[PDB]
Amino acid sequence: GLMQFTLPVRLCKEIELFHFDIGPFENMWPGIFVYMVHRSCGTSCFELEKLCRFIMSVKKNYRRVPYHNWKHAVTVAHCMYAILQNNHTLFTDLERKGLLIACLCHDLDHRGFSNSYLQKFDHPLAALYSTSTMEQHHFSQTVSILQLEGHNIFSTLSSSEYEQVLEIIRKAIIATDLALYFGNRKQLEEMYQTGSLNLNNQSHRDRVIGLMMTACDLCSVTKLWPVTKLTANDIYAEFWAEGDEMKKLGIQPIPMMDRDKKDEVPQGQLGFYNAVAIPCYTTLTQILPPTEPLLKACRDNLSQWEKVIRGEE
Ligand SMILES: Cc1nc2c(N3CCCC3)cc(Cl)nn2c1C
Ligand SMILES: [Mg+2]
Ligand SMILES: [Zn+2]
Repeated sequence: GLMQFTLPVRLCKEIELFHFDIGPFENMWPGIFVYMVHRSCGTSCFELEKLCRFIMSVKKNYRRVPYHNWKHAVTVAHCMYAILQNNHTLFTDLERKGLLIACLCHDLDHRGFSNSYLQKFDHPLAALYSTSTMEQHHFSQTVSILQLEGHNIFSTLSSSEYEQVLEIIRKAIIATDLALYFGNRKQLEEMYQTGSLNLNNQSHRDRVIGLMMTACDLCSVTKLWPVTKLTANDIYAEFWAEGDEMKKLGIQPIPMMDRDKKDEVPQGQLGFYNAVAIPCYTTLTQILPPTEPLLKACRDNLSQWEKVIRGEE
């Protein structure tokens, strides 16, 4: 009951910042996450014994893939923590509870392949879920782990609070399907620019939580350049594997996923920052002003990719 998780001084300080890297010590990530829940939500949102057993089951159900791994899960959860801490009063007791869990769980049991690859390979998951294939599977894995004995961290909620939190987590996880991001952001642009945007409108909150999830999910583009650059390796290692598997199915993969076209990476980062990242953190900063650091870091790293092309690194 009186057991405050504390971190070494540098982490204690650095963790509050958007650009925090959680480090190479796997065995500290669970304590980083519990620390984040306690400061975000309260020391009493969750029975500690249930929380810990949930975290270790979630961890076990992430695979040893180069990017879509347990490190990713905790990285996206920490970005959500930074957003929630710099916007204290805008979110309910339940949204704070559900969104960190949503982020930790958001890529559960990912195999390192796009929804696109499942559809062309004709994976059973693509017959069970026609759109947002992996994302419906991720949510489905969350519920499975929540129903393991001694793993219901939401046990103390009412019947209707429990249903509310599982619906926050479902929409939060579906929103990480980047196919849905584009429309979601355009609608948020329009609504904020005409003044229609209203945070008491539940369907408007949903869109804003949706955009936060894209932002946290893409947060590797908002790090110090050496972190961004080294994560890009892990990211491309999956794409090139998936490209290999597309070729095995007798299909030329998009150049992004083609490991013969490594030369084109810097320009592909350009495309991505201009088409996806900058628009994402631009619209997010308009809706949620204290998140500007994400936009500024994203801009700084775009500038760093421009420099790679110009042969200045
Ligand atoms: C975080 C991040 N995500 C991507 C990404 N995708 C998002 C998921 C599907 C495509 C594409 C590219 Cl080219 N870079 N990139 C980065 C840096
Ligand atoms: Mg995903
Ligand atoms: Zn993700």
